[PDB]
Amino acid sequence: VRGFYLRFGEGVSEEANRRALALAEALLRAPPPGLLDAVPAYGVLYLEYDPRRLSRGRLLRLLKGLRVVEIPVRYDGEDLPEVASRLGLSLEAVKALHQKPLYRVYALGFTPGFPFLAEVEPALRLPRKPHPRPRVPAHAVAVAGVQTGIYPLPSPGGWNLLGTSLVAVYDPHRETPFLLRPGDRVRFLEAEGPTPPEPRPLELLPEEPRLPALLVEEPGLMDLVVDGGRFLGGHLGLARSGPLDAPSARLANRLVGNGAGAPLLEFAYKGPVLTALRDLVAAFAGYGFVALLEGEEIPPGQSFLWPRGKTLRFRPRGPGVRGYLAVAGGLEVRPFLGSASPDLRGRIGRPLWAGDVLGLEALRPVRPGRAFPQRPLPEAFRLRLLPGPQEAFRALCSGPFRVARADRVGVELLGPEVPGGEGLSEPTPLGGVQVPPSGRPLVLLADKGSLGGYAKPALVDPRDLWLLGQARPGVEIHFTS
Repeated sequence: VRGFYLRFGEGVSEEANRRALALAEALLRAPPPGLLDAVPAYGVLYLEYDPRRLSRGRLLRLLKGLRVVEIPVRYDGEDLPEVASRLGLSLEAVKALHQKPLYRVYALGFTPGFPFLAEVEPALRLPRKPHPRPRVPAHAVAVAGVQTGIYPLPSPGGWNLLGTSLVAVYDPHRETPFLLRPGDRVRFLEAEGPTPPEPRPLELLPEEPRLPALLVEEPGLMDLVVDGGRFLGGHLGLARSGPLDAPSARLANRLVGNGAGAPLLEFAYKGPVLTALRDLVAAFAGYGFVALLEGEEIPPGQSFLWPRGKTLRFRPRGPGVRGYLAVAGGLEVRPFLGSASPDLRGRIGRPLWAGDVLGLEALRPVRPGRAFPQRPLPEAFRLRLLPGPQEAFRALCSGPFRVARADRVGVELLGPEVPGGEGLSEPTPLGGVQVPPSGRPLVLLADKGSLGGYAKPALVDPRDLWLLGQARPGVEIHFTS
């Protein structure tokens, strides 16, 4: 799975952005099979695709011949006085200036539904903060230089906070989840009223499934049901998601006769405790755990009969941190925008709870006892690097790094100093190695944010991204060309 950019003009340019947005819509309105994402942001359009199904030449030749929204706002931002005095204006002036232009969405989805709007009037243009707040509250309306934005949900931020949107831009429970879409025009107007609530997570599995399969006795650390992933959502800020270690997910399903993206269960560090509500055939793959069905150990990479009333358990036996459980027929799921995978940033899906009842989608007649020798998890990960959209290579390949933090969003590395940078947000590539100006390098994974400001000198080869799905704090990593 390759991915590439088409750039039409540097900086925040209306013409260049119209050009990028135009092509994005042309593809999204009629997506050729093989297109994974088309994400516009200012003068840049990012295209992610499968070369098996869709060639780059095909995709390029397609491109060769390829709404005003009111935002009511209470202007009581914590920075409003500061911004006024810093710019030599009154409160009234900043409020008038901010309401004047008909803005437009140059980029969308720093978090799901988060619009980057421009242009702010010259007199109101003011640089970002030196240090960002770790938590900017939901619905905050802030400005930074030529831009203005709306925080659909809580996140960190150093933009100058001017007020609060009296309408929630993002809400997945709503009939139309995203109030704003790329290219839309926005007018702000001063209003009075309550701050709207944050949406709470949208559940992707039915509470009472039609074919109860297993009861969650005890939950693991974070058990997430996942399918192939969510596609053609990056332009809204929706993550690809899916299994963090795809090869293992596939094996688990493959063994129980399921398709490629049959909803299965991913768990990390601590697995769940599950009791079959009926006779099942399931399979366990992944690393870090050993399965135990009523005492008897079940090694990973083989399917097995799971009788009614018996309890399955997972016991750590490392290294590796992430394991998958697949059941014959797949799990029943209510999909959101085409996928059962979660986006915990966008509050789509949730970790399994105690008392949850998962169900079969279909009654697939399969015989248990299929087995396949899983590729072993190597002691040290020798990850391959590809050229990123941004000298830097040498820094990464020079020596051994060590995994500090590591989750579904990305793997944080500490080791040799690597030169970074920052600019306008652009769509985050597949397996990109993100290097800030001053900060640890961060390899971005399935739950990464759609847009990113920090430089991406390299990409991890997509055939090596599974290793980072089994990354544990302390694991050593070596980069090579």
